[PDB]
Amino acid sequence: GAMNSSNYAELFNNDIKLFVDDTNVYRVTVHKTFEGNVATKAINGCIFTLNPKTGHLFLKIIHTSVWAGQKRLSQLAKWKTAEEVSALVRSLPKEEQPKQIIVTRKAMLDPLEVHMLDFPNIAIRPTELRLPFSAAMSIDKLSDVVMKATEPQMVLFNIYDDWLDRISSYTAFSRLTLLLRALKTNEESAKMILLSDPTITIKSYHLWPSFTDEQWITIESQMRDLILTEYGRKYNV
Amino acid sequence: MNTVPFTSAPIEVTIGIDQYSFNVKENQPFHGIKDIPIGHVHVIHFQHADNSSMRYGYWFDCRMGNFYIQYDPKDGLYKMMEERDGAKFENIVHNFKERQMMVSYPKIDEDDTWYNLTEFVQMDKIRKIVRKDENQFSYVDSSMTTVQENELSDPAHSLNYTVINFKSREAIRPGHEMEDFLDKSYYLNTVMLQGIFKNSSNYFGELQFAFLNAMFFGNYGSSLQWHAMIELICSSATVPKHMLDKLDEILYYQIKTLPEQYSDILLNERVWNICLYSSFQKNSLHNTEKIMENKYPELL
Repeated sequence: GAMNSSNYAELFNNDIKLFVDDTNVYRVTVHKTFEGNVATKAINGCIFTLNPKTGHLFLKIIHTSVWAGQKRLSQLAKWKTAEEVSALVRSLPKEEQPKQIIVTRKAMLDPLEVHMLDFPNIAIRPTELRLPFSAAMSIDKLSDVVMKATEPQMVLFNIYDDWLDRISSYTAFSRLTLLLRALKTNEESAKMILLSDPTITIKSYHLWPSFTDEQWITIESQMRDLILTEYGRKYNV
Repeated sequence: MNTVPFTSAPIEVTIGIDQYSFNVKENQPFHGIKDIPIGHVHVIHFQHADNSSMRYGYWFDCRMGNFYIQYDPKDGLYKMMEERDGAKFENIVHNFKERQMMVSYPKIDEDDTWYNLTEFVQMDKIRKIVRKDENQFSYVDSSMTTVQENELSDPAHSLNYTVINFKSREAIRPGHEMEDFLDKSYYLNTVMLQGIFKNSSNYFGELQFAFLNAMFFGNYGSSLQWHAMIELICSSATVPKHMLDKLDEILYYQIKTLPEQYSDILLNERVWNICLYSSFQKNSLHNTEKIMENKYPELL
């Protein structure tokens, strides 16, 4: 059934599963036309598909061409996401196909379910959790490769960099969501925090800085502090 | 005009015949129902005074034999049975009328209700859904499950309705996933109408049979099937115009005939708002829409 705080640790057992986040699939800018009406301009998007156990990210870039000559785009986005997720599953060897796919938004249950009819033994699941994967386009290197693409493309990353070499999946995922949560609530400050010190750099094959163990602790504390500050500001508490 | 005699009425029961019904008292002298119109299917149904649970009954067609009712004390229910001896049967019927112990199928001549509920129901199709081919009539009751319910246990007692499933390979053509799931015309028109049902009248008959089983026995799987069939049409953008006009009459008389107090379990809120207000066919059920608004505005 639905994923919530109760069944949180299922994510890190040895059953393969993916998250699918579709919040950046269809991205527009809103502007005024010469006659003064409002019009949309789409930009490149991405399907954010993530194995929370291993960090492997399947970033499926969605090129604006896809939308050309189409109606009910926000509705089509959900169906293209499922088409693309389905194709990814089918590209993967049997022993790598997920046993469950968890959608971060309930609108994706019916499109995915339909597209996965050929995989009756893969369970499509909602979640109650409030995950911050929408903030993935606040990670500089992911936004860079989305925005530069000239055609549909799939780009693989590991969203944990090399953390698993020293910490567990649970811890890695908590760190990822804490960093994404911070990015979502106040990007400028979250990015300040990660990058203030110019002597801690990002490996070319990495997304985040090469913090030492001790420095991650300062960072996670600073991210925490940021998030609680912004909460008090939002609600006058 | 046909007759259905009863050997006896040992136990207190409410008898139904189509949309009519009577209370009959323990060992009251009751010997059957007369003046039943030949030319339509019928259903004689029962509810014991002692067990308000379990409504049960027999679907039948008088052109297919001479049928009567006899109470079985081992099994504890009124059973339908067929008399093969013509003379012996006219003999029993003639004598019971003479003694005037029979109620009259009470049809008002203006009333087309029963015809309107059963227009497309044919006895041969009922006997494929309720398979028991040593008998010319068909037994149904409240607790009987459908085949689709058995998938998600005894198949002898199954309602073998036609299985409809919107999230299935049958319904969805590969490569047309989105198109076929928002617009089910493919599923209705090629797979179901041309493929399985062959014509709209069989489709409508099963639809109508399903509704009556839900109404007369609270058969939950039969309600489910009726709503599925309705949903399939309303969610199809391209429907033959004659089907749309017939469905409006069909539904109208079904809503008209439903007990007022049962509207909460018998009517699926989601399907009806979709049919009446969201679907492709929102503007095509004017009679059904008007009766629903004036009789059950709350459900919407």
